[PDB]
Amino acid sequence: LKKIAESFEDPSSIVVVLEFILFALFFPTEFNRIKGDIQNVLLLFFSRWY
Amino acid sequence: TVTNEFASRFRTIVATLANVVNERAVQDDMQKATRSCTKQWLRHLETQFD
Repeated sequence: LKKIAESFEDPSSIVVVLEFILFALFFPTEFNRIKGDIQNVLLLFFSRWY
Repeated sequence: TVTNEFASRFRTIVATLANVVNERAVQDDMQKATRSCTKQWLRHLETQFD
């Protein structure tokens, strides 16, 4: 991955995530090699939201 | 690895408290403009002190 450092502070920062799902669909496989460095972020994100 | 226990603690502290600030505020019927701007502020250091 290319280091998407973004604290999920603003409830309007969902954008970074939209970035992933759209991309995961648009390039299911490339995204698959990087499922692993992406989860760090979802976790950074899931942490605060849930 | 991942997060802390210290920053993670402050995170639930800001909330329990914030939740508390919420009751007092809805209590003294206040504009949602500031309930939010301020809750937003309270929120910046949850992550900010992370």
